Amino acid sequence: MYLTLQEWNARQRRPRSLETVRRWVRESRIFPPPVKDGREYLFHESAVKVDLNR
Amino acid sequence: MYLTLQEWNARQRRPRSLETVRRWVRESRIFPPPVKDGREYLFHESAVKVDLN
Amino acid sequence: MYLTLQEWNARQRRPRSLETVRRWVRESRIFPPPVKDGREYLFHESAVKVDLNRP
DNA sequence: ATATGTTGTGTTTTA
DNA sequence: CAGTATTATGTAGTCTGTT
DNA sequence: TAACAGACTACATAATACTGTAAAACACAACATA
Repeated sequence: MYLTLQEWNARQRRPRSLETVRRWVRESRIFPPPVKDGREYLFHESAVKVDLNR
Repeated sequence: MYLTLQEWNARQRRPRSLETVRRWVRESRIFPPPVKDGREYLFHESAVKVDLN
Repeated sequence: MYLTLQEWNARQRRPRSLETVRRWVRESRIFPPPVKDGREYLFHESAVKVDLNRP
């Protein structure tokens, strides 16, 4: 199933501002990369911001 | 699901300065280890300070 | 079955206004394109909104 | 006899 | 965050063709 | 017919694109002392 940008952001470790999450998408930080259905982004529910630590 | 560094520090017996708690993370003295999320660390609620060796 | 516009629209991930969906049909964005039966459009069950540009 | 707190500089990420 | 700009969708009104 | 689907035309709104600014959170270093 697919989420809105809002719905996806609400379900993360820590939700950020929508404006930030959009910048993430513009910057190809999210995989799979969402697709703009009309005027709004759809994330697949499996979609994640990619990262680095341990 | 997690706590921020502040949120975690606030529930410890002795809260310390932010630097000190960061030092601990740097030196792997928190288990389980926190995950970095953007610009801040997120702790497991139950993470403890641990000194090995 | 073939679906009405309304029924088609209702099965999509993000249902829109009927007017929007009609604008799509006029622009050929639905594949396969709907047929015309009397007054109304009727859609293939697997019909999907597609993007006919290649940016 | 060392962990902690304070002050300062700089980078990255967020709002 | 605030601010300006871009574009698809949303809404509303009128009109056209069909049953 | 009266009712309805839809075509069209105009405008309003929402989600985003982009730019610019401030600051949060942290890494690192130096130093002070309880």
